[PDB]
Amino acid sequence: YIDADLLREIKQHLKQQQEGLSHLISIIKDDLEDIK
Amino acid sequence: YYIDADLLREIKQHLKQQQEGLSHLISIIKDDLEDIKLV
Amino acid sequence: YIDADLLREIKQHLKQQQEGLSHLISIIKDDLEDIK
Amino acid sequence: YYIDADLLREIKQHLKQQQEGLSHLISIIKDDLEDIKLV
Amino acid sequence: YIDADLLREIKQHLKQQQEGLSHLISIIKDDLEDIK
Amino acid sequence: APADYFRVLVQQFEVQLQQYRQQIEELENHLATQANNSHITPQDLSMAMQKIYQTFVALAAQLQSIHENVKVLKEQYLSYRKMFLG
Amino acid sequence: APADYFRVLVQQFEVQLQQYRQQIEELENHLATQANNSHITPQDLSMAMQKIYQTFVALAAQLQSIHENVKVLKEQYLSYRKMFLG
Repeated sequence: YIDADLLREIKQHLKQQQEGLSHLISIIKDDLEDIK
Repeated sequence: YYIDADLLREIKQHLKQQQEGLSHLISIIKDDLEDIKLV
Repeated sequence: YIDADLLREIKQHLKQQQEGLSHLISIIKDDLEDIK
Repeated sequence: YYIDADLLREIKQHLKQQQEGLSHLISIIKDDLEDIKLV
Repeated sequence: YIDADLLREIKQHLKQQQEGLSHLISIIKDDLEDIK
Repeated sequence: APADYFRVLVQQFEVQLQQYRQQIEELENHLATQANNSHITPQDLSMAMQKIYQTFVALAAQLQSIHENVKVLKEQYLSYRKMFLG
Repeated sequence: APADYFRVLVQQFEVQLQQYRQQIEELENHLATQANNSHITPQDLSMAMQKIYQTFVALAAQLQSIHENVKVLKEQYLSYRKMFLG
């Protein structure tokens, strides 16, 4: 039906993926701009 | 930047299972409606 | 800041809006098709 | 089909208030950062 | 004279008795047939 | 009237359908390429994967109860047939 | 390290931003015309209006605490200045 282990794995994997503050900030800046 | 070429594969797999899940339920429902016309 | 009465009003209004079963069904049919 | 030409207006108004809300907070934050450079 | 508790009991008992849809239907079918 | 009850279950179903539909298409686009993937973070996908799985679960529930509802139409239609047509 | 705490508040903020952004654009398109509005129901918009207001509330909270955080940077920067520069 639905594989629990996989969704878990997918969760774990994305969490372990890391944030490039520089990149993060650039996304936020464009997000704020694209709205306000 | 982006995510693993295989992390992509994992998610794509998960979504597929979700799809197969819903389609199976639709299938069953269709058998019910078809069997109604047959009974 | 945020007008409570309005969101309420918007809620009430949409709820009072009515469903054309014919229309409803056609949307569902195209939704199921666009996916499965 | 669709919704009232004024029900649309109501929602559009609501969304605008939400926008004004968030912008006001951003404003304040910017004053804080600017005042930091000034102090 | 007349025992109230008993008629009550008799009511309760019959209500708790249950219907076998299969059986129900067969009675109706023979009822309709025996008339129309 | 059952037409007021029906319209409701049908209506909720249509909302989870539209819900799921939007989300899935949304997530498809974000993973369509690395160019579009760069405008999102691995914590956004994580968010979406949840939003999506939640709809799936609710949608799967609605399909299930729709199945049970059709099972009931058949039982009652079958019963009526035995009463009036046999 | 504060770089692990910072990255987090920043990251959550970025998710509510993306969240809200998607939803709003989504809802814009649905109300862009009657042609697109016909593919949706007044119970879907009702759903979206909720999803959107929920993000707004969470986003407004994040902007608020960001404000309080900047207030703290200033207080401490001001204190250090009085200690070392006066």
